[PDB]
Amino acid sequence: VPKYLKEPVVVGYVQRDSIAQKIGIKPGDKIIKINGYEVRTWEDLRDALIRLSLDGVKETTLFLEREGGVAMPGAEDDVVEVLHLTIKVPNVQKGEELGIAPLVKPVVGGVKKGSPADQVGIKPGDLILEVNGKKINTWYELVEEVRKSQGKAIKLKILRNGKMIEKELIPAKDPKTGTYFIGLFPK
Amino acid sequence: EVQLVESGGGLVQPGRSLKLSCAASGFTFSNYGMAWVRQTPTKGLEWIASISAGGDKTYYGDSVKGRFSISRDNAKTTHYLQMDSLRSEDTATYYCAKTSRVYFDYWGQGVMVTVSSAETTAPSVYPLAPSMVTLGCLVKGYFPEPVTVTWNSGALSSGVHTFPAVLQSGLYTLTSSVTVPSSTWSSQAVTCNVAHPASSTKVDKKIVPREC
Amino acid sequence: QFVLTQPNSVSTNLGSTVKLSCKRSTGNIGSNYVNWYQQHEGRSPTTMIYRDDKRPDGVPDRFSGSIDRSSNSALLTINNVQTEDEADYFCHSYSSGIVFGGGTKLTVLGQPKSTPTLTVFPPSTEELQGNKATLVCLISDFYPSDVEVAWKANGAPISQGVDTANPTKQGNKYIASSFLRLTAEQWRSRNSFTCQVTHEGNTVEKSLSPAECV
Repeated sequence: VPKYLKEPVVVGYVQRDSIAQKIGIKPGDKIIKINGYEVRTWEDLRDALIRLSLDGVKETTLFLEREGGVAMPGAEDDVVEVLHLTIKVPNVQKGEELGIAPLVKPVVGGVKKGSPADQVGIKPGDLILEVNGKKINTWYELVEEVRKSQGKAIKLKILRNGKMIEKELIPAKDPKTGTYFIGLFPK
Repeated sequence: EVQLVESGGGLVQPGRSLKLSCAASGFTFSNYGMAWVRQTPTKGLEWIASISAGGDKTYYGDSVKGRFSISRDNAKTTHYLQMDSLRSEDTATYYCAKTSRVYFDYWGQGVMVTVSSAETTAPSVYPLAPSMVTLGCLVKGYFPEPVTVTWNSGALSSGVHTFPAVLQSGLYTLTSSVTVPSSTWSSQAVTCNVAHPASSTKVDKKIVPREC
Repeated sequence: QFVLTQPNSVSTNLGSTVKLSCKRSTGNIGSNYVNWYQQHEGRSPTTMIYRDDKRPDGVPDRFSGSIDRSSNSALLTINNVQTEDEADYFCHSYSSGIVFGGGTKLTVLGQPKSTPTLTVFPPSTEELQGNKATLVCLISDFYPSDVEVAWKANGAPISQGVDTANPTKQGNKYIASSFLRLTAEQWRSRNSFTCQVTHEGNTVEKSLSPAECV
């Protein structure tokens, strides 16, 4: 069982053109309710979204908290900013998803044999800092920029046990699936 | 919706005091901090004061040297700004604002405050008369800004233009116009409603066809 | 503690993409949130962007804020710039105190040209009983703002007692007014009074006459 399933739902990443992106859910948001179902863990949101879709619910309420950073002078005593939203329940039978991802850092958990990843020499346990000069925090950010790199060389910066190495790669199409891939496994 | 409406502005002689008010509605007042931000055409938006949600902590800008005192009454959902020792450089439009942790989420309508020794002058309002007819009202010789003009107590809202005033010899003069079909001018009456809050003056003038 | 520096004015064309900058003098841009406010002419500021990039409900998705800790400058971006986007824009931040930017007056060009319409008004009889006369010339529905207003008495140019207001923007186009102050006898002493507006080569004019009723 994955570890994030018990942690609170703090949005680490939102996919574009998804239900969550179009509705305005941003990274750092914390989902606390949907219809109903109280949401304290990622497991709750997953099970609630499955039952809602199977029950035929197409629209429902989604309560969300948006906080962080240093308080503004005079506004330190303000109550938490809660957001009442009307979400479009993703059709779980058709494979739809809400479009939000947890906060897991891009630490590699495995490298495929012969795949263009040992090509340059990236090892498991490596922490992917940034990609192409783009500061990232989650693994889904790096997968975003493999398929829109359109075969061009991508530059990545990796921290290994203390030292920060720089490694580039260029792999693209594949005959089996038909998409771009690099050859890295999340932990 | 969140509503913040200011009150208690106008004209003051240099050195005397004014207390601005800001009535809030449409949200839990005591759950959020309030603030006051003034605006001059020369400086722009300048923060003045801020008070915490409970009313225990207060924060003041640089231009206030212990003169202004911001308070709030969570029972009436209203916060206030006492302004003592006013100078001519304090003449500005004063907005109250609601906070949401890290920013001002909603602003008021702003109230004009004029610090001058020149007394207030109520405007003289004159009717303006010459298919679609264009009527008007001349708001002549008032001080200070602003004035508001409505037509038929607000019932005539489309085709209403309130032109900015001209300044001449320390007095303002503007014109407000409304374009109405003559079918409405002949059947029912047309009236402009001028208000000059600084002098607590309200004036109505019916637009009747010309004479000789 | 620190100030925020904005370009005082930025001119862009309709349909393009404007980037309004907000440079923080000292300190890190990311240690405090940056918020953007839009203030139309004579209206109250509303929130366009809060918490660096969060857009409130109602604000069109053409607006988007960003943080650049490299240059310590915040950027408000407006794609497919519309006519209603022409306003003032103030960036905002805080620390020990609360700081506002200087404001950027976003002027947007390319909107279609329009010729001024004119409405003149004779002096009211109630003002004439005070032995004073004020001729009103209303100028509406015209773009751009640059205009020239002049008066004439029986066709002869008169340049004494003329007060003209600066052109202001109301909705989609511009607005202006002009006044000619005369005495009740000066008003009756002439056969014709003409308000003349010259806007981009064109010359529009309407006239007033005191000899209406016999």
